[PDB]
Amino acid sequence: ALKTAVHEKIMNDVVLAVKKNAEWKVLIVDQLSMRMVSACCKMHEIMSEGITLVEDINRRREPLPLLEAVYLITPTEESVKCLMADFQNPDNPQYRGAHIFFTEACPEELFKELCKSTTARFIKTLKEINIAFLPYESQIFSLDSPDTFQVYYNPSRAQGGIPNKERCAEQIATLCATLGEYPSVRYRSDFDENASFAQLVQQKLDAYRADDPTMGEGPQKDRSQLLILDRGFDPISPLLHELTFQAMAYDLLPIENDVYKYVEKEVLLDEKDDLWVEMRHQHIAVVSQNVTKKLKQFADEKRLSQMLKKMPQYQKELSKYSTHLHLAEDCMKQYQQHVDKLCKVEQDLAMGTDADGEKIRDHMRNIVPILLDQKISAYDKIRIILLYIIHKGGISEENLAKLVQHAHIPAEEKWIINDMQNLGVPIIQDGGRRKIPQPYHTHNRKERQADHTYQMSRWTPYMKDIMEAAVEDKLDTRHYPFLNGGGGPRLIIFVVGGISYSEMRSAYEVTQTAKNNWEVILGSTHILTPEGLLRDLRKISNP
Amino acid sequence: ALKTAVHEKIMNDVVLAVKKNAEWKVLIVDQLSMRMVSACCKMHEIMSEGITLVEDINRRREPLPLLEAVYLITPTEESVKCLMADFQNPDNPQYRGAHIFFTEACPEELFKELCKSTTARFIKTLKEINIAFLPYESQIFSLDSPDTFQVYYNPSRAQGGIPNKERCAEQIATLCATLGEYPSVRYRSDFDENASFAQLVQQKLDAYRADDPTMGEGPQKDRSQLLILDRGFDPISPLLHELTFQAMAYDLLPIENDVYKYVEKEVLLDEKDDLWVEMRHQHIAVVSQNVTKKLKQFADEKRLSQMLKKMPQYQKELSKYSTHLHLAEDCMKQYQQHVDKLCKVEQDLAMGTDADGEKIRDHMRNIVPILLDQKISAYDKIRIILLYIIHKGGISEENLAKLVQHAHIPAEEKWIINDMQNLGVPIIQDGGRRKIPQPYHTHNRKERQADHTYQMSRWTPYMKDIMEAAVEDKLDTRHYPFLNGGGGPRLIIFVVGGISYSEMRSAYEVTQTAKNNWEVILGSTHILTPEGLLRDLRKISNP
Repeated sequence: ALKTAVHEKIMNDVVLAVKKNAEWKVLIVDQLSMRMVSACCKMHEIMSEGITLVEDINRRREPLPLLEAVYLITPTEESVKCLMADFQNPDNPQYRGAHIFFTEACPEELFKELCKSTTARFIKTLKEINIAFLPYESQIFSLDSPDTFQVYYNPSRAQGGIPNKERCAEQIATLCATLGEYPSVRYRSDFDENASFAQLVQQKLDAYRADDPTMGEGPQKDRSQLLILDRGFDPISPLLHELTFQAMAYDLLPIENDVYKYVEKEVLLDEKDDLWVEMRHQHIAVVSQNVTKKLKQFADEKRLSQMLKKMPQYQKELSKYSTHLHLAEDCMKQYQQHVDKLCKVEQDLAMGTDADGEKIRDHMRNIVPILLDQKISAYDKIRIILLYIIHKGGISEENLAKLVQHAHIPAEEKWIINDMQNLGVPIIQDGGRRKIPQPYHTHNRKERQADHTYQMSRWTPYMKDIMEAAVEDKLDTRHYPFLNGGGGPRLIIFVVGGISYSEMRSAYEVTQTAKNNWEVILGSTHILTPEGLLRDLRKISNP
Repeated sequence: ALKTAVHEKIMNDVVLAVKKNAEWKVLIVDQLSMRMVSACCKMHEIMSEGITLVEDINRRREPLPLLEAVYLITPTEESVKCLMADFQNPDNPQYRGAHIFFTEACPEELFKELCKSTTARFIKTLKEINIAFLPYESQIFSLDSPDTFQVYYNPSRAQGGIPNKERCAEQIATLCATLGEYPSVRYRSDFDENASFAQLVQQKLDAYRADDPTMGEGPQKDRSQLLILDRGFDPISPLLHELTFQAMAYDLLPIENDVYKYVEKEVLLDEKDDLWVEMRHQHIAVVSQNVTKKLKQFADEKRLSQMLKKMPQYQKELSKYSTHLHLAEDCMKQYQQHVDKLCKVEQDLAMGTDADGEKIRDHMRNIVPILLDQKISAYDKIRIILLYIIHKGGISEENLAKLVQHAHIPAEEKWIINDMQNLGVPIIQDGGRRKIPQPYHTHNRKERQADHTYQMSRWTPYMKDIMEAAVEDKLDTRHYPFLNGGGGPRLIIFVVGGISYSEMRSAYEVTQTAKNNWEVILGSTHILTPEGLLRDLRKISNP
C-alpha cells in the first residue's frame, strides 16, 4: 500500500530518528502535513515515542522552553514564517531547540531567508522527507493542485505554467520514490500537452534515481509503468450519477473536506474508519443491508474495573454503525427525491443502449422533459446536456442554444458546456476543424454483456478498460506509447485534471482481481466530483 | 397491573369518548399529565384514534382554528390559566372548541374563575378522570407530596396539618378506586400518627365505595389489604448505597426529574423505554454485560422506499443501547471513585455481621478512618454516622459530638443526625425516656443464609420481609393490626415519608415470585433518595 510507504518514513525517518534519551518533544505540523500524518499513523504510535504533544504550526499554542520541537511542515511561506516566529527572538524562544523536517526540498529563496533568521541558531536538524503528495487512500493519492486544471485547459494560462507543471512532475516523482519505483512512462498521445508533461515527469524521476539507485529494485519492480492521462480521455465517467456508497455520498451530500456532518455531530470519512473502508465501494442497494449484517456480526463478538475500559470503545463501535446508516439514509433519500429520474436519462445516454439494448429517441427527447423539470437543478441539467452532446459527438451552435433555453441555465453557467471542448471533447458540431475521436464511447470499447445486475448502474469507466489492459500487458501503443522504450508490478496511472470516485473504485477492483500480482495506483491533481468538475470548467471562462 | 387501569381510563374515557365522526383533534397535556399518558399508552394507539397532534398546554404551539381540542390537564393555576389564554379572546381563538378532561376534581376557586372566562363558551365537555396520584411505575405510585414528611415529622407543624394529611388520604383513596379495590386497612402501631392517619384513609375510601359499589368486586378483591407504614419502620434501607442499576444511578448521578443528561444529549428514564424497564433492577456487576447481550439479540432481528422507514426507528434502538451503557458507565466510574469504600463500612453496619458473619470492632473504628477520608463527602459521612448510631441503638450526646467533629460536618448539617429521632429511631442514647424498638435490625428478622452472591450487597429491606408475610397471609397484628376487622389479591403498601428504589425493587421481586397470584403495589408521599432523605430531615430544624 502507498499508505504503508508514507507511514514508514514518518516513523523511521522522523519520530524515531529524533526519539532519543528518555526525554520529550512536541510535534509541530501544518494543514497539509497533519493531513498525511493523520492518514498513515495513529497518535498512539506517535505519542508513545516521546511525542508529548502535537499541534498546528499556525494556530498559536503555549510555549515549552525546555522541550525540543520537531517541525514536520511544508516549505511554504506561511509555515516557514510561523517557524521563524517561534524563535523570532532568542532570550524568549519557545522550545529549547528545533528539528526541522520539510515535506519536500525547500525553495532556495525561502531556505536562504531562513538561514538569515534568528531561528538558524536553534536548528539542530534539517532534512526533508520527500512527500509532495497526499495519500488520500490506500491506492489513491492527490497532488492537491486543482489549479493545474486551469494551467492545462485554460488557453490564456499556457505561458507561465511550466513552473506549475513541473511541480506536479516533482510531486509525482516523490510518489514513485516513496514507492521505491522507477517505472516506464507512457501517455495518451491523442492530447498533446501529455507528451510534453510526460517529459518533466521523467526528468524529475531520473533525478530521483540518481540520488538513490534503490529506486526500482530488482524483483518485479521494472515491469512497473506510469501512465499519464488527460481529463479528456473520458468526459463521461466524471459526469455520471454513481450509485456506490462513497461515489454517491459525495455527489448528493454536502461533504466539505471529507467531513460528513448530519442531524450537530460530525464525522470524518477516513481510512481509519474500518466500516467506511468496507462500505465505500458498495451499491446503495445493499449498503444499509450489509451495514446491519455487520452490526450483528459485531455483537456476537462481545460474549468490573477492567470492564469500565471495554466500554469507551464499545461506544465508538455503535457510533460508526449509526453514522453509516445515517449516511446511507441521507443517500437513499436524495435518490428518490430526484436522482433515480436523472439516472435513467444519463445511463441511456452513456450506454447508447438502455436496459434492453435498443437505441433511443435521441435528438431532443427524454432530455427536454427533464430539462423542464422544475425540481431538477441547473447543474443537473448541464450534466444531462453535456452527456447528451457527447453522445451526439457534437451539436450545432443553434440546437445547443436551444437546449440551454429550455433549461433556463443562467448565463454564468452557459459557457461551462462550451469549454468542455478545451479538454478535447467535441461539443460544437462543425467548428470547421479536424475531426475528434471518442475512445470512451461504448461502441469503441471491448464488449461487455448487457447483464448488469442494476439498471441504473450500466456504465463502466473507460479507465477500467485501460487498466485491465495494461495489467494483462496488452495496452495499445499508438495511443498510449512509452516515453521511448520499455515494457510490484505496479501500475501507476495519473490523470491531469482530476479523477472520480468511480475511477478510484475501479482501481481497487482491477487491483483485487485477475491481478497478475499487479497493483493499480490511481492518482491525480485533485479528487473530482460531478459538480466539482463543472465548477472546474467554469473557471476557464470566468476565473 | 395499575398500568392497565390507567391505560383504560385514558382511552375509554378520553380518547375514544371524544373520537367522533371522521374528524380530527389535538391532544393538549401538561407536565404531569403527559407523564402518565406516556406511561400507559403509546402515541400509536392515540394518534390513530383521531389525534393528529399532541402537545404541552404551556409550551406555546401553532393554532388550529378548525380543530376541536382535547385538554387532558391537571387543575393547577398554570394549566387552567394557559387554557384560559388559548381562548382569552374569541374572534381569534385557536381550536374551534374545547373538551376539558381534568386529572382530578377542580378547585371550586379555580373552577369558578374558569366559568367567568371568555373560555367558558368554547367548552363543549367538562369532566375529570379522578387520578389524584402519579402512576410512577407499573407497581409504584407517588402522591408527589414531599411536604407531608414535615407535616408528619416536624413537631411545630402538627396543628394545621389535618388539611394536608387528609388530602393524602383523598389521593390514596383514588388509587384504590382507580384499581377497583376496597382493601382492608392495616398500619404499623409502633408509631401513633399511623392509626390516626389510617382513619382518614378509611373514611376517604368509604366515601368512594358509596359513589360506586363496584369498588371491591367479588373475585379475589376482598383479600386485598392496604398497609400504612411510617418512614421510621426502617431508617436503614433508605440510607444504604444500593448497587442495582436504577437504585445506584439515582444516588450517584445528578438525575433531575427522572431525566439523565450526559456527555449535550439528554434522555428520560421512563416506562416507555423498554430497555430501562428490563435493566433498572439489575446489579451493576452484570448491567453492561446483559445490556450488550441484548444489543446482539436485537441485531439478529433485522435479518428501498419501504426501508427508508425501517430506519428512523432502527436509529432509536441504537441510541437506547448507547445511553444505557453510557449510563451504566457513569455508574461504574463513581463506584471506584469512592463508593466501594463506603459500601464496605455500611454493609457491615447494616448487616451487623460482615461478609463472614463475624461481628466487628464497633464503637469508633472503621468509621473514623472514613470520617477523615478527605475525598468522601459531608453527606456520605452523615449517612455512615446515622447507620452507625442506628447500629449502636443510640449514642451519647458526647460521642455523637465527637464523630461530628472528626467529620468536619458543617453546623448546618449537624442536626440532620439528631432529627432522625423524630421518626422513632433512637439516636441520643439516654434522653431519659421510654425504650424504643428496632424491628428492622437483622437479628430481629427471620434468618436468611449468609450466602449473598455479592459482598457489597448483603442487606435486605425489612419492607420485603413485611410483604412476603402479608402475601403468605402471616403478618403479625400486634404490630400491624387491621383498622378494625378483616383478613387481585392486591397488597397496597403506603409509606408516609418517602420510599427507596431498593424498596420499589422489592415490591417487584415479591410480586413476581411465590405470589399466590398476589401483586404488591408500593406507593408513597414521594420517591426518596439517600441524600434526598437527608435533605428531608434537614427541613425539620431548618425549613
